[PDB]
Parts: sequence; structure tokens; C-alpha cells
Amino acid sequence: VDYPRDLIGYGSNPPHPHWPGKARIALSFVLNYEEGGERNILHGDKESEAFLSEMVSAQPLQGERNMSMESLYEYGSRAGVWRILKLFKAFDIPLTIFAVAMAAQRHPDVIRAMVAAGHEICSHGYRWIDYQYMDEAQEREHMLEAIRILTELTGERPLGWYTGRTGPNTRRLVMEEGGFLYDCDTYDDDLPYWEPNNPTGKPHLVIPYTLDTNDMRFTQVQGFNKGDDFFEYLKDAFDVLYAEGAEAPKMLSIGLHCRLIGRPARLAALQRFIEYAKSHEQVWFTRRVDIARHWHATHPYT
Amino acid sequence: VDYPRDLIGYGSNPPHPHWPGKARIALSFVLNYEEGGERNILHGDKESEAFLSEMVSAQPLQGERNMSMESLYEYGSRAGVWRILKLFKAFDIPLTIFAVAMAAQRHPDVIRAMVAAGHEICSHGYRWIDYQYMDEAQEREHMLEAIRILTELTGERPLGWYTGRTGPNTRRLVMEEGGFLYDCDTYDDDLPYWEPNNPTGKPHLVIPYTLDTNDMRFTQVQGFNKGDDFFEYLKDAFDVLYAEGAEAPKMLSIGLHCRLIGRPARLAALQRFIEYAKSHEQVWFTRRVDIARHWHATHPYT
Amino acid sequence: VDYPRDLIGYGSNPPHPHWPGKARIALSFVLNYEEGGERNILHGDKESEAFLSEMVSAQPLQGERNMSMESLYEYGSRAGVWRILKLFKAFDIPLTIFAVAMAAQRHPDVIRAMVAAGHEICSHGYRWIDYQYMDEAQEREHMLEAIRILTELTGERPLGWYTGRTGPNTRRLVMEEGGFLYDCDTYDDDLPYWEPNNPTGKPHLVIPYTLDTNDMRFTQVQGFNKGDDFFEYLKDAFDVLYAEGAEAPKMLSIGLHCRLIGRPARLAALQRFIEYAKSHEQVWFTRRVDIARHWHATHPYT
Amino acid sequence: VDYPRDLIGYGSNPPHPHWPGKARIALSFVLNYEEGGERNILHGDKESEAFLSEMVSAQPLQGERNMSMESLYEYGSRAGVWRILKLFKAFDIPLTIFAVAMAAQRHPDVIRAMVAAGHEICSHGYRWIDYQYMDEAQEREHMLEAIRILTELTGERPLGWYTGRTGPNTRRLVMEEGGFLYDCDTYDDDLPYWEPNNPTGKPHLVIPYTLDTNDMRFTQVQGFNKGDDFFEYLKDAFDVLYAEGAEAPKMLSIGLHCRLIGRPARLAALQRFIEYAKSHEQVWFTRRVDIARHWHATHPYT
Repeated sequence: VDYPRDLIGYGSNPPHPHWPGKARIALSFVLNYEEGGERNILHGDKESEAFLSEMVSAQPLQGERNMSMESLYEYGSRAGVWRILKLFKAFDIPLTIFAVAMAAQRHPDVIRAMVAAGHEICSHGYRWIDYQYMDEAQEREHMLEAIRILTELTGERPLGWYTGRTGPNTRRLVMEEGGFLYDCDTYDDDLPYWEPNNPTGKPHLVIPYTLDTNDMRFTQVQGFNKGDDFFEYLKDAFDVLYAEGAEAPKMLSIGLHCRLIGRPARLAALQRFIEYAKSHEQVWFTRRVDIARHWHATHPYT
Repeated sequence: VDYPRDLIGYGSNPPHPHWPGKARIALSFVLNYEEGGERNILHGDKESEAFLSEMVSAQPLQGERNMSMESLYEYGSRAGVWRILKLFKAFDIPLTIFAVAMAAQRHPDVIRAMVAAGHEICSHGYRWIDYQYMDEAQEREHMLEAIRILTELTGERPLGWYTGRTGPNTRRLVMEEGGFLYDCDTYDDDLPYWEPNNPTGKPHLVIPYTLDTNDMRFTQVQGFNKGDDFFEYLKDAFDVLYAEGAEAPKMLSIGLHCRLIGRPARLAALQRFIEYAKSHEQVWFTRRVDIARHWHATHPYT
Repeated sequence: VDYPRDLIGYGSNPPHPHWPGKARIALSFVLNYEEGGERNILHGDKESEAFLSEMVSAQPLQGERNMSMESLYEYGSRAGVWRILKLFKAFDIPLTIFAVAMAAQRHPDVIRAMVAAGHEICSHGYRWIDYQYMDEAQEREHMLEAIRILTELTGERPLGWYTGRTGPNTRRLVMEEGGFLYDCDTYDDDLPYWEPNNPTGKPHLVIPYTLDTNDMRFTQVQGFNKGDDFFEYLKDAFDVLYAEGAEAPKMLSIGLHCRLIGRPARLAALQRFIEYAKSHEQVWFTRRVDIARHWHATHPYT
Repeated sequence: VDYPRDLIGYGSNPPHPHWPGKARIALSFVLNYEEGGERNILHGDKESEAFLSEMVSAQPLQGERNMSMESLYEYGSRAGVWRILKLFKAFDIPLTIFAVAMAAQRHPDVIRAMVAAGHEICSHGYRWIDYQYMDEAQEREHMLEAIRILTELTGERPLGWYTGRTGPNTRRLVMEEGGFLYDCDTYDDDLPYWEPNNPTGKPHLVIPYTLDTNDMRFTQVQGFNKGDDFFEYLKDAFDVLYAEGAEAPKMLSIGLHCRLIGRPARLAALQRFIEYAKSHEQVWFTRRVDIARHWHATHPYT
């Protein structure tokens, strides 16, 4: 029937990306910047934050502040962020930053640092909250606001979007806005593709993200006990994709959070994966906007 | 008393299967095909899907679409399925496909591919949902429909059944239908056996399945952190059974899901287990319908 | 105040057990036999079983049968039990069986086998259910019944007790009954001790059990991914205790369940631990009734 | 806006601690002493304890005693505590004890032992309960009481505080009391810092604690399967911090609980980490009050 999902996509025939330097794989390291934008009555929310912290079994507290939860988030913005940024600078690997606009407003100096470092600032929404149930009017308003904030902060408007906890209208509103080159609000492929259902009809690129090669699993019910578990997980993902890349190259995202991989216990394994990746020839270490411009120039929208 | 369960089965005296090629073990690799058939208001369900995805702590959403959940499922049908099918083709190992009829209707080309590859299409029900509470009338109707769909799709009716989340009537309805050679809706033995309580009185073979040597544990609360955990789990299962097989051969199922082992990070470990298994002599790599026909010819129903 | 718990016990001065053969450690392997006695409307319960199976996130179903859950339990009594019993017979290690009386009634042949093998049959209660909220009258009645059943089944009354999910009266009722040598309904020490609060005033020995060196963790939210995790856990427990045993020997329990360690994937690691343990001199492999009689003869109740 | 959190802290410019012996890292091993102070109707609570035990999926029981839960806690005070104290004595490493005042009242002999051993007794609150919702009046009263108890018990008032499950007023009340040198009710940095918002205006030192390099994860939903997982986690944390310490030394806390790392299976890995740490030059093994006095003398409050 007139089924609004594409279960098929490229089928058994995915396109060759032709990554620069004849790369057998494209690696997109992504650093989320959410600290200061999460759930909090201080921010006008009805409850405290519970998602993604050391407090693995936390529940949101209605009309309350959860001090421990707040403090675990402050680790991300106070200490984790700088240690991570230094690590990427040390191996000369660029980042795409998934920056929440309210978080960035609260820490403009680190955002400025990131931009000066040459990292791409991608929009991660106005607030770090669940958009599942929000009215279309308000989600659109948050969106246009996130754009305003990041443009002023950065001096350049965001060209990609990623909400994460999206609702039924999130991605439609992104493509309707007009000014995005891409979005990342899918986990459906190993390659970019042109959105098949853009009402706008303009080319809109989808660059799928990840929930599995993602440090969020360090704090979820099912998830890595020690750093080496995340290293072996990342390593396996690389090995299979790199092997496929001998004839059919693909991409791999690596999701990271300041308050999570920022802890020394977890950073070690990220550095190990980076050294592993760097030891291979034909790896394209890149930003998602660069993948997007590359797609345009290589596989233009027909 | 007149207890409707058989807690005893074969007791301390299990039969020798006499697998072809004097195999010390029979390996049944199974690939579930559920993507497109899962919970969704689009499919007429009251809520979204929450079982078996990267969103380890998901809950069903009433009257809502969960876009992320949908997208994680689309990974299975868009990308995972082809990579898995290639892996099995590369080692010349046949599959039994646990194909959900609605999922197959949404992707007939992949089903046709599987059949052309020589994989057995086993019925996994009309829909991928919990049958626990469904009225007998409707479950029977789903069943006869699943049969209709797969016969047209495949050109041959399904000879095995597996629902998974069965209710008190599921298995009785399967045996009452008449045309199945076997079912897999048990986790009670290491060997096939004839159903002791078939009202039909015709021979009905039970080929027990698994929830432990099953990639579903990658996304459950208790479950594998990294691929090597699933490899060592599978390897241990093999080692003990193979050792028993010197005098008393048995079988082992390996359950797989497109949207799960389809991810590169997880495929590596499956390939490692396959290489391990292949390095042993006297291993029978087979389909469940072949086990069933073998049982008939070897241990006829008395 | 008049605090009904002993937080202190032996303090920094635990007694030397003087295990036979000058053992530096006493190992108590325990095999639970619960299959056939668990929650089930068939057994007169209000709901199905959910504790300790592959269905890691199961909930009890009110007025329903959970067929999968039943089938996972049937694995324990049909297949797991024999494989485990063979393993212990192969290394000549004796068991204490934690036998639920209703489970034993449903499978008398395996109970008879265990007794003929020389394993101790310890009482694990009439039913495998939570006694937390049961009235004293009914719990006492279950208890006297469990005794009746096992005596007839075995030809000798049970000399130890272990309920597991006890209520505020469980242990008091056990000691009031009179005929038990010991109970195991604590997790409070590394050595046996005489119950300090027996109203009876007769000597009653407490032999603490375990929830950590216990295969139940294979199916709990926090718990072993692969067999080697349970092997390394057991190995570490052994190493520290054995080292302490150079001057101050203690004991270690290893809890096992037919439907859990009975799976080949998990048995491998148990066999590895047994081989490790066996490779050490001065290890006392024993039954809990033997520890109890030893305590009597070695550290009589003053 | 006038946002009551400091998301920024030291920014990219953390101070050099100048640890004694030119240490590249400061290690604070912490032993919680909570057993006897946890939730219990015996203690006047409305429900039993459920946090941090082998009963990984426990829920609090209203108006009930949970005997197993109690017994698992008694392991901590009866057996775990002495084994842990011996381990630290063997490597000549000092502890900071996070002692709950009610727990200490129930076991004065072990507290006296700890003090005689030269370990610092830090206040962990009057009771081991959640202060999230307690009225300010009662939390203040608990606090002044915890102080009274520990001073009498120890012969010296506590100079640090740590509640853990704090409410919106906990830390403010601590600094208002006047007599504390520091608190540990944050998880926001890798270095001590002066509280920027002390109403008192006196210098108050914050020495951040941890929920990740903490044996509590052995019994949480996401957490270590085997001891080596905690060893590798601790080792990684050390390696990254020690490497940073070549130019910019920091500190690392290691949280421990008697009833958890007290089990032999878990102690092994703690001993392994201690041997690893000890094998490095320039490691400062210290107590938190010593870090605090050092901070005063080295980075006085301006």
C-alpha cells in the first residue's frame, strides 16, 4: 500500500561514494554538546533529566532538581569537553559537533574554541528534550530559534540538523525550512542518500547516524562494561566495512558525549580506536558537511 | 496429576540423530525476517514497536509512531539483510528464514532472492506481535493468511512454523492446520522430537529453537557488550555439544535478526563463529526442513 | 538497641574450620532443582513465572500461562539436569541438591538418580515462590509438607533447608521444626556459624549461601555476558579465599540451576572452573550436610 | 541568565595541584561504611532497602523487612570490612572512610579499628537514605546529629561530608554548618576547587567524588560482569590521568562498599589495581582531608 516508510532503500545495489583519496571507508567522529540544554526545571521543564548519565537507573523528578544528575552533566562541560577536543587535535581529526543551541548559549567560549579549531557546528536542536509529543507549531519555533542562536554564536548558520528524540514532524520541518544541506535523524543505512520524500522537492541529503557505535551505550541498560568493549565494538565495525570497501566503500559514524567519553576511564578506548583507524591507509576522516558537499559534487540529485 | 507439560522428555536416554556425513553436530543458522511486520499504528496496531532494537529501554507508544524505532528496523531490511545473505553465500551455508508474512509482502524482491539462493522459507506468522492474548478465532485466521501469503510469494507453502511470542493456543492451531512438517515454538531440548500431544494424531515434529545462542541478546537487558561475547558464547555451545557428539550427537540453533547482526560491528563475530565451525570435521550445516525430513526417514513416528 | 540483626558476627576473629585433608578451602557446589515447582496457574498460582530464564525482561502474567517461560523451564528438567549430573560424576565431585518438593514430585526418576549418585537432597521448599507475604500458618504447612514429600521420595528426611525468597518467619519456622541440622537462608559470611537466636535453643547451624558466585546472574539485569565471565568470577573468588586459607580457611558456594548452566554455552565455563579447582591441592569438595556434621564434631555448640 | 550552575568551572585552564613528591596523580581510595544505616522499618523507615546489593532487581518493600537484603548488608559489616581493611593495610595505603553515623553506632569496634589504623573518618550522613525530598529542618537536624555521633565515636569531629543521594539543600546546609573543611557531593571535575557560592563566604573546598570508578557498578543495571572489568576500567582512568600528569596532574577517586568489593570474587581485581598503581612512580596515595589541607596550603582561597 501507500506505506510512508522505505524498507528497501538502495536494495542490493548501493552506490560507490568515491571518497577522496580513494578511501575504503569514511569515518565521521561526532561530539554531542548537550550539557546546559538538558531537562531541568531551571530551563522551564516540568522535570529533571534522567537520560545518559552514570545514574544508570535514574527517573525524571517532577518539579524537582536532581543535583547529582546536574553535577554529572557539569562534568561534560567543565572537564570532559576539553580533554576530548585535545585528543582530536592531537591526531588531527576533524569533528562534527552536534551542538544544542541552549547548551551553546550557556558556554559560548567552548563553541568559539571549537569553531576556531575548524570543527563543524551542526544543529542538535534548541533544547535537549523529547520532541515526540510536541505540537508542530512549537517544534518549528524551536527549530528556527536554534538556527538563530547558532548563527550568532558561530557567525555561520548550521547546514545540518539532528534532534535525536524526534517526533512524527521533526524531519519534515527540517526539510521545509530550506537552508539545511542535510539531516542525521535516521539509523537506516551505511551510506548517505537523497531524501525520497522532501515536500520541498529541493535536494535534501540524509546522512544516517548511529545508536550502536555510540558511547551512550556506556550508560544504558545494555552496554559496554569497560572501555575495551567499545574499542572492540568500534574495531569490528571498521574491519567489516573496510573489507567491504575494497569494492564498495561505506561510512561509519562514531557518536560521543562530553560527560561520557570525557571521563578518563573511557577516553583511553577512544584513543585506542583512533590509533587503530589511523594505522590503516585509505581512511577518510571527515566532517558530515564535507560528506554532504562531496555527495552533491559526486552524486548530484537527479 | 494430568499435567499438560512434559518435564521429562527423553530423560537420560536421548536418541542418536545419525546426521548425514556422520556429523557430531547439526548447525541450524536461522535468519529472522520481521522488518515491515512489527508493531506500528500504520499496520493497524494500537502502539509502536519496542522489542529488539538499539533503543534498549524503549516502551511502546500508544497511538503514536516512533520514528527512531522505525528507522532502526529499516536498517534491517535496507542494509543488514544483504550483508548477512552475502556472508552465508560466501561460506556456502544454507539458511532457514523465519519470514513474517507481512514483512515479506513489503519486500518481495529480497524474499525472491532468498528462495533463489536455496534458503528455506519458514513461516514466522502473519504479523510480528504477541499472540499471548489473541482470541483463537483471530490467531487461526492470521495463521491461514500467513500460509496464503508465503505460498504466493514463494511458490511453495511453508512446511515449518514459528511465532515466538505465542499464546496458549498457538502450537495447537499449527498442528491442527495439517500441512506443517514441524514447528519451532519450544526451547526445551537439544534434539528434535515428535509432539506427544498432537490432537490430529498425525506425526508432528518439534525442532526446538533458542533464546540464548541468539543475537537478540545484543539488545536485551542482560546481553553481549561486544561481538566477541557472542562468538565465545557460540563457541562454548559448539565445543560442549561437539564433544558430546563423539557418542551422542545433538543440534544447535543460531538465531539472527537483520537489523541486529546486520550491523558491521556485530557481523564480524558471526563470521568468526562460522570460520570456527567450518574448521571442524563432521559438522552438518543445514536447514530446519532438512532436519525434519531426515527425522522422518531416520526415526519415523511410531 | 535491641536490634534483631547481627551486623558483627565473628568480627575480626573467624574460627579455623579445620577442613578434612587440611584443606585451604571448602567448595560447596549446589544444584537447584526447581523445574516443575515454579509459578504456574496449573499449580494453583495466580500468575505465570518470570524469575530466572532467558526471557530476561519477563513479567508475571495474571491468570495466564506463559508458554515460552514454561518451555525454558522444561529445558532444565528434560536436558540440562542430565548433562550437569554427568559433569559432576566425571570429576567425582558430590552435590547438594536444593530440591523443591513439588518439582521432585513431578520428576521422581531424576531425584532417585541423584540419590543413587550419592548427592545430598536438601529441602528447597514445597513450592518455588516468594514467601515474603505468606501467613505463618500456611508457610509452616508448606514446610511440613515439603518434608513429607522428600522423605517418601528419598527414603530419608531432609537435614538442611533453603527457601531463597524467604519472608520474616521462614528461618524461625525452620529452626522451630526441630529436625534440620542446618539452613542456608543467609548470604552473611564466608563460614558456617551457630544461629545465635534459635528459640528452640537446640544447636542450629547456618551455612551461608550466595547470590554472586551463582549462575542466576546469567539471566539477571546485571550479569555475565559469556561463560568465561562466570569462570573468571569463580576463579577470583577461589584465588582470594585459597590465599586466605594459608592461615584462615573458609568456604565458597557455587549456585547452579538446571535450566541455566544446563545449556552447553554455559556448562563449558563450569567445567573450566572445576578443572581449575581440581588442579589445586588442599581443596575439600563437599556436600553441605557434610560441612554441617563436620562443624558439630569440630566446633560443637557451647 | 542568573543560572545557579557553573557549567564552566576552570575551563581550559585547570590549576596545577603540586601534589607532594611531585606526584603525577593523586589517588583517593574511599571505603563507604553504610551497613546498619540503610533503609529498614527497624530504623523507622517506611520500607526496606533496595539500592546496591546482589539483588540487582530489588524494589523497596513498604512496611516490610526484606530478609535477604538485610543479610546481604550483614555480609558487608560481618566479613567484607575486615578483608578490605587488611588489603589496604598490606599495601600501606590510607583510606577515607565515608561513615554513616547510624551504621557506625551499630558497629563502634570496627570504627575504632579504622581510626587506630589512621584512616580518616568522613561523614556520610546520619542515615543512608535519599535526602531529595526531606524538609530543610529535618535534614539540618540529621546533619548536626551525624556530627555529634561521629565526634563521640571517633574523638574528633568530621572535617568532610558526603551524603550521596542529596536534595536541593544538602550542600548548602553543609557549608552553613561551618566546621567542615570540604564536601564531596559533586561529580563535576578531576580536581578540587573552592565552592564559588558559599553563603558563609568562608573558604569551602569541593573534592569531587565518582559514580564510574566505583564498585557500585558491580550491582547496577549497567555494570561490570567480572572483577577484571573494574580493574581495566580503573587502569584506563589511571593511564589517561597519569599521562596528563606529565604537565597537568589531577586526582582520581575509587569508591568502594564493604558488602560489594568485600566479596572475594571482587577483591581480587581491587588488589590487582593497587599493585598496578603501586608499580608507578609519582603516585600520591592519600586521604581526602589531606588533599584538603594540601589545597589550603598550596592554593589558598583568594
